[PDB]
Amino acid sequence: FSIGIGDVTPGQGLLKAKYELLNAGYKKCDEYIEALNTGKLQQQPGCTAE
Amino acid sequence: MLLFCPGCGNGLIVEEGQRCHRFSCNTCPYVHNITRKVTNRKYPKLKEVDDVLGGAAAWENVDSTAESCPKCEHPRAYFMQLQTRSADEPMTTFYKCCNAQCGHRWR
Ligand SMILES: [Zn+2]
Ligand SMILES: [Zn+2]
Repeated sequence: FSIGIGDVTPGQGLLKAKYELLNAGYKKCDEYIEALNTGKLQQQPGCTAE
Repeated sequence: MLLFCPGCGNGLIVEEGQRCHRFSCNTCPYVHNITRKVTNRKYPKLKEVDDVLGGAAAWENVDSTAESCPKCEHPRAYFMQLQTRSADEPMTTFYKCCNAQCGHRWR
């Protein structure tokens, strides 16, 4: 029973998925950045806009 | 408000004389008769109104021949104007539309 570097190496099925997630998640964040500094942000109840 | 003596520049106090109320120095003879109305307004900060109007409040600003909202093109929407801070602020305009299979909030 052994562990090796091949037991934690990301296969191609993940490296495509991870790239999509990062691009989608960062672009959704960047829109809320724009909605705070220069527009309307739907301010959730009980908290300030920041 | 702080007002200071032209002579010595100590702080003035308000007192009462035989004909008028006076601003008076404590350390020199200088007095200034209050001849006319003088005022000083604080304008403090009011409460938030954001969570006060949400959820079918008692709004009233709607009138006959009011404009339809721009998306639905129906008059099924309320609109109001309020000061968000003290009343020296120019009043902001805001409106919300609530229709069947349609929820939106607009500015
Ligand atoms: Zn003085
Ligand atoms: Zn609607």
